[PDB]
Amino acid sequence: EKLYLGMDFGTSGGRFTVIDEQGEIKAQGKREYPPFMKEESMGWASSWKATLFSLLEDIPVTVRSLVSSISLDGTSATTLILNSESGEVLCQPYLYNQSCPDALPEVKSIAPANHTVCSGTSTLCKLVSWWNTEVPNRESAVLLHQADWLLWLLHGRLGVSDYNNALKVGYDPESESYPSWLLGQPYSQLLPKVQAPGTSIGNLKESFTRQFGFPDDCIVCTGTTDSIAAFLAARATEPGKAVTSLGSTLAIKLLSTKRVDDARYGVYSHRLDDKWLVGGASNTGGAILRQLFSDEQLERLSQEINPMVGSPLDYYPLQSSGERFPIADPNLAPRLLPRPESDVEFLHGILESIARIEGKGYKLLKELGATEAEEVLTAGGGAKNDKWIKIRQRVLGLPVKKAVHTEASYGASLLALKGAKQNS
Ligand SMILES: Nc1ncnc2c1ncn2[C@@H]1O[C@H](COP(=O)(O)OP(=O)(O)O)[C@@H](O)[C@H]1O
Repeated sequence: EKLYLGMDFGTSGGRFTVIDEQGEIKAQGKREYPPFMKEESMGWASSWKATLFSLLEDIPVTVRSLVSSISLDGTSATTLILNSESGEVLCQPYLYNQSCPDALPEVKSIAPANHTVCSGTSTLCKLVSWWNTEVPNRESAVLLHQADWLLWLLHGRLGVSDYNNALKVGYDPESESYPSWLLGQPYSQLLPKVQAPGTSIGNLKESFTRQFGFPDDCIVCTGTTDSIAAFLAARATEPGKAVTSLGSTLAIKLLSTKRVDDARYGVYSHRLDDKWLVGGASNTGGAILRQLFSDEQLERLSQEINPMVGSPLDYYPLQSSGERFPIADPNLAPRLLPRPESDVEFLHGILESIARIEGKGYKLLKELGATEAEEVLTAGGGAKNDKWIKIRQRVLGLPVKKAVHTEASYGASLLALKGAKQNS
């Protein structure tokens, strides 16, 4: 009977998924963000709010009437500043990939060496940059991440975030606190309270129950970031489970009982339930595949590969030099020689070599302290290549399969379900 709504506010549009408690999808949809008015000080946020209302309307009314819990994900370090009394968004949002290099020396002066906040795109750099513009009445402002802000439109209790969204402002999910080096600064007064992802905040506002026909007891739960929501969609929750994304770049995520952070390799941990999600990403993968072969060619050529035979070719497939993970070398050369005359042999070498890099990545995470990988689920454009699944199973020496779901909005709907179950 009861259903669970997840939404995903990504880089270009919004998506939703509604599930039952067994994870069966009852409704799903997508919308591109609409334009915003040039003069609108909310900027993109006005578009995001429009998309929230459009997505809600797109849910069939019979489905809305059963939705018991709502959660949503947004993009990492997309930062809004609001007045606490009026709710007015005080400036155009600082987007996930926007940088505030002006603030970075100040952040490096207060934060531990190589802390994740010490990057110009971090939420903290954005906060410090905004603070230092000396807006009148800045002491009455509050910071919200994109997901927090969209959820606050639904529940009307200002100022709450989650362990994942808050990592890039300096929140420590291991101690479940903001550290003293951050609390010692006056802009810390803008920081939101922080709860676990997928926990209840409060009931859905009456305006939404009245307008859209949600039940009066529908709750709204904290969310997460889009990258983590997409991982959650794989429904893997035990230490040693991993997801490889075979996308334009090769990104791996490993669930661990042990926290792992290493700036040499750009390795970072997020908290998930009572465990740690450990991630790293390589510049190999789909972008170099696409430079060499169309999608149609990859499918056709892969048909000719015998995935149980190893390629003798040692490649490091890259479009240009440089790697951070699993090799920390900004000058690391692409290696695609020798190139055999057979495109099938060439492709086999590339796919096998990317599997070696994937394996090397999981080995590194383990040597840095993570729970050793036991099973690898696969997402991204490369997941549909069953020959490559088999190549990877052989090279990794671990069971490999397709993740059953990979949409962030599906992962957000699992957080809605988590929060409902905890709330009952
Ligand atoms: N059969 C295939 N085998 C391996 N890779 C593939 C295959 N088909 C498409 N791709 C690769 O998938 C990449 C796109 O992956 P995707 O996860 O959809 O993209 P993005 O990272 O941009 O979100 C492309 O670079 C493409 O080369």
